[PDB]
Amino acid sequence: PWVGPKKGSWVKILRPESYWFQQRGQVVNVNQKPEVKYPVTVKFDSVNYANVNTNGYALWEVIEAPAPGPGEV
Amino acid sequence: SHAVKIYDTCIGCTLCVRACPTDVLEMVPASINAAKQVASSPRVEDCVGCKRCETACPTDFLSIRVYLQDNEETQYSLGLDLVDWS
Amino acid sequence: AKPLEMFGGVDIDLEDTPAHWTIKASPVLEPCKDNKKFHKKLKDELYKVKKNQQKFAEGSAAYARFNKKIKMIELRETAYGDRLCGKKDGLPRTIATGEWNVRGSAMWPAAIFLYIAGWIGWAGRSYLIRTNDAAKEINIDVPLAVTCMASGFSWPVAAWQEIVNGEMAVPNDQIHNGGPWNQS
Amino acid sequence: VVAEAIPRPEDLLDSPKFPMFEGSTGGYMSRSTRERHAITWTAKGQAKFEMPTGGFAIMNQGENLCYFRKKEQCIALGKQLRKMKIENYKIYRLKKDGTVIFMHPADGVFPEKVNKGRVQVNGRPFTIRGNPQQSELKFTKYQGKGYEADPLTTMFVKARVMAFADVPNLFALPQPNMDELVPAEEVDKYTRQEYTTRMMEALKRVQDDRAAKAAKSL
Amino acid sequence: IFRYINTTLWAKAGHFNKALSKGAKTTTWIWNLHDYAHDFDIQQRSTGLIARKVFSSNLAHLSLVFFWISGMHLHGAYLSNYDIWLKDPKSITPSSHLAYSLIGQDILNSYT
Amino acid sequence: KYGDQRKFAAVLVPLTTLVFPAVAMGMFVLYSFQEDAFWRIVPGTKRARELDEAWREHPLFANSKDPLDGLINPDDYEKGLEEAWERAKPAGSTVTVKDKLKQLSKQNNPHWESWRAMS
Amino acid sequence: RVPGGKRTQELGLVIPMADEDGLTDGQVAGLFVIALVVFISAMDLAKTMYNGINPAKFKTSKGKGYISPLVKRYIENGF
Ligand code: CLA
Ligand code: CLA
Ligand code: CLA
Ligand SMILES: CC1=C(/C=C/C(C)=C/C=C/C(C)=C/C=C/C=C(C)/C=C/C=C(C)/C=C/C2=C(C)CCCC2(C)C)C(C)(C)CCC1
Ligand SMILES: CC1=C(/C=C/C(C)=C/C=C/C(C)=C\C=C\C=C(C)\C=C\C=C(C)\C=C\C2=C(C)CCCC2(C)C)C(C)(C)CCC1
Ligand code: SF4
Ligand code: SF4
Repeated sequence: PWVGPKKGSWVKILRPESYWFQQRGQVVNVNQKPEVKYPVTVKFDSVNYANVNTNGYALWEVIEAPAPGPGEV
Repeated sequence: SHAVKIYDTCIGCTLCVRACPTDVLEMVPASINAAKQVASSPRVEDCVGCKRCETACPTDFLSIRVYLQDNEETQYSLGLDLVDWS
Repeated sequence: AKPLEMFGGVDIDLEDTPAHWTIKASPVLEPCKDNKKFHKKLKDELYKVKKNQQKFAEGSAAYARFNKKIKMIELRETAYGDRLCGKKDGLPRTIATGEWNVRGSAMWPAAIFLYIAGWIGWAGRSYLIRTNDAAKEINIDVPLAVTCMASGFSWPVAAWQEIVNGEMAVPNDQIHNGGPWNQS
Repeated sequence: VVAEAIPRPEDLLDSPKFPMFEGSTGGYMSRSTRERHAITWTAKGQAKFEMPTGGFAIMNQGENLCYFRKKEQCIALGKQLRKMKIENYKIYRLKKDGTVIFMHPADGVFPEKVNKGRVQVNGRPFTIRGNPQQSELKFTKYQGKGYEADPLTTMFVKARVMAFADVPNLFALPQPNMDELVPAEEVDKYTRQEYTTRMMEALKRVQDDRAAKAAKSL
Repeated sequence: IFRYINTTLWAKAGHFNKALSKGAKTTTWIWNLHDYAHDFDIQQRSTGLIARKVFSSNLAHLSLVFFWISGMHLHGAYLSNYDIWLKDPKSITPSSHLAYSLIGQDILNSYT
Repeated sequence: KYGDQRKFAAVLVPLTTLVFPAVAMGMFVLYSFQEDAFWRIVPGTKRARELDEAWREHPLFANSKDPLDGLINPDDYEKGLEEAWERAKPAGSTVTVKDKLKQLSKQNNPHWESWRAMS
Repeated sequence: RVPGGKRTQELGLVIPMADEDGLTDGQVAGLFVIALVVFISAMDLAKTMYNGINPAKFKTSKGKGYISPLVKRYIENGF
């Protein structure tokens, strides 16, 4: 039984200290081990100050938002 | 001495350990990430405070955070060479 | 009781009529064509430029260019005659009361600039919306760029139609609000 | 792991373990400092390297030994050696008395390599934003050090933050009766377990009085 | 030999440095591109390219200095009062530099 | 005469702008080498420890530093928490409230206020 | 006096000086006595502020403390 958002599905970030808070990014993969605290891996078009466009988030920090659309983060 | 804390968001990069110039950080086994390892700071008394570990950390916000404490400086945290405090 | 001396020099209208709401009724100002300071300043300009002109040869090109400058100065003197200038400086003033019907009013330049500035901003926003990529910002898609630049003329209508139809703004819950201020 | 017998640098003049190095003014300042750090390693060929204190050096085909004032210089030289595929280098801190403390490969395994028996020191079990607010821990153990709070304290203050926003349902603390309480401390009735029963009954009386008073014009 | 002198890299800004190959993700990329422009040492390819770049850039700058000298010479021949200065240098200030009569800039030219 | 106050100045000005400042600077550099020097801002002074212990000896301020101070009946709070966790305990989970709180209180920060070891 | 500034010279502004003394030496000494009193009291206050409150006084100091009857009312009137 798959857990978390599907691969390639857009999710809105709910981590307040994240550089992409309330932004959206494609789900690269979700780790299926229940022991992993932050299994969801999300990649973004906008890099942060460390020039990193991907990060691993918790299961409770992604809400499966729709596609961004024209001129929308 | 400063205060170097490691948070759960660590993904076992080992980059923070490699970037530390005074061997403050080390890798310990854990079970909260796919790498089965998290960083630790057992020797922050040798932490000068260069924050290279924070530069090297790739998590969204640093899984390793160095808190500067200037009213706390020791001879090791200041990198004293000409002068000994022991 | 002589408001000039009561208030240390400044004078007050003392009359409550709508006909004095125009800038032209102000006692500080005066039409430039009948102001002594205006005459003296532009006469001094003419005198200085003419004195510079005599220093050169009669048949030189510099003499002709100074004649052209003198004609420009006299044209400026006659053109600013209807413009309002203060009764003590002689320098013509710019009207910023929204009069729309006085010499030197700021309404016409404001309207022109606001139109063209909205045009520039709308063209840039349209190009950014239609090129949702960083590669298109360093290597400009020139045909699309000039298409948006030409299309920007209808900004005062298209922008409002986007404002009311929910296509300009975005809810705060879709963009990064800012740094966290709490959690514990 | 067995610590070596690194002698004090002022007593090991002219040792065969010293690499051929040019020698500069950047070395440790004697006559003012007594704490020295020593790094030893075994090389395979006399490959030239750079001393952390200015000037270049040539290793020995066998054992090597260098003395430095700071651990940072020893670690810099250790990284430089490790770039040359030279492992098995150990860094010691020499106390003024001559005590040898084994520092860098503390458990014999380099810190970037996971080794069993290690425990996450200074670990915090939440995201960095999960730290409690500094304002909440005023005049407690963590007065200006909210990042040092144990996770139980963080959860407790988080629950307090959650609670102290539903203002209408809060319980105002009763005003103490200073004039008629407050006898000499020797004047007490003991019965500690009865004192909590007295707390229960007194607070029940206070709440009943408050409800009765509120149900007059509300 | 010269068949490799191609314009294909003109559009590809930042080609010379391998740290700029990731693309202009941020505005720092622009400043880095301008900063590494003449840093031939850190740019891509072997040491021979460093020598070629250094020598050819020296020649290009020398051409630039020659162009500046040529501009000064043409200003002196066609935009100057060097004739009357030759005839009477103690009464004529040197001037090979005019200003157009725009926005009243005519006030900058003075009697020489 | 309008002067005759300079008799006071010729003593006071040299005194308060030379003798007092020099004595103050010497006394300050002497005070800098006391074990009590700047005991309110400099960590690890003896007087700071004595003041903290004196505060802790007061009956009102005994359990003042505890962030969890306030629970009138901590046994009731713990019992209610245990009851609420029992109804929400996931399947055959083996964690109790008591040891969970005990291990959530015990963290590992050896280098926190280690300056309380010299004075 | 050698004046500076345009206005002093062009208006003739002058600075009169009393030919008398102002205050006699006795008055200055009378002021200095109270200044010394302020000085002693200020040194004492600086000492007290430097040392701060001593909570452990109830173990050694005599008496039993005192809360004024208005201070109790202010305690129980609220905050
Ligand atoms: C002729 C000389 C001159 C020059 C060189 C400038 C230069 C400038 N003006 Mg400007 N201005 C001038 C005359 C001039 N002004 C006159 C005569 C007026 C009338 C009083 C104004 C009124 C004016 C305003 C009201 C604003 C400027 C702004 C600006 C700056 C941004 C340029 C721009 O539009 O970017 C291109 C435009 C964009 C990238 C975004 C679009 C923004 C513009 C203002 C369109 C807004 C239209 C909107 C629907 C109506 C707004 C109503 C109200 C908020 C004013 C720029 C430095 C802006 C500024 O400084 O912002 C910090 C600004 O907001 N100007
Ligand atoms: C023969 C002279 C010469 C040569 C060949 C070089 C060559 C070099 N220098 Mg160098 N330098 C020189 C003189 C020279 N320099 C002088 C005189 C100074 C003292 C100021 C410096 C200070 C200097 C520093 C601090 C650095 C270099 C660096 C470099 C290297 C890369 C330069 C680069 O990419 O910049 C690209 C070119 C520019 C960014 C030019 C921008 C324009 C300048 C900065 C502003 C000039 C303003 C202008 C004069 C006024 C404008 C007019 C106004 C009215 C508008 C390159 C090897 C850099 C390096 O990494 O070396 C390896 C480096 O960090 N140089
Ligand atoms: C704000 C307080 C203050 C200040 C800044 C001054 C300033 C001055 N007084 Mg003075 N004075 C004051 C109060 C003050 N007076 C009072 C209240 C008296 C009456 C006792 C006098 C009696 C007095 C005499 C008799 C003479 C001066 C003189 C002087 C001058 C030389 C400084 C000196 O040696 O004074 C010495 C003055 C004293 C020792 C009296 C006590 C000084 C005050 C009360 C202490 C205030 C300190 C203040 C709280 C700052 C403390 C912190 C500091 C370390 C930064 C100088 C302009 C001399 C001079 O040349 O005048 C023309 C002089 O002959 N004063
Ligand atoms: C001609 C004319 C006109 C027109 C005009 C116009 C149209 C103009 C435009 C103009 C423009 C269009 C301009 C623009 C400008 C821009 C600018 C000028 C920019 C600037 C920038 C800056 C300033 C920067 C800033 C910053 C940042 C980046 C961020 C951070 C902060 C800071 C601030 C640093 C009119 C008719 C009216 C009148 C007559 C004359
Ligand atoms: C009349 C007059 C006056 C007054 C004025 C006023 C009072 C004004 C106001 C104004 C205002 C009160 C405004 C407001 C606004 C708000 C808002 C909210 C806005 C917004 C905007 C926007 C949103 C824009 C957008 C855009 C466009 C449209 C184009 C470009 C691009 C963009 C996107 C930017 C004066 C006194 C001066 C003088 C006389 C005349
Ligand atoms: S660099 Fe950051 S994420 Fe990587 S191991 Fe170190 S602390 Fe963890
Ligand atoms: S701040 Fe520097 S010395 Fe301290 S742990 Fe980080 S990298 Fe190591």
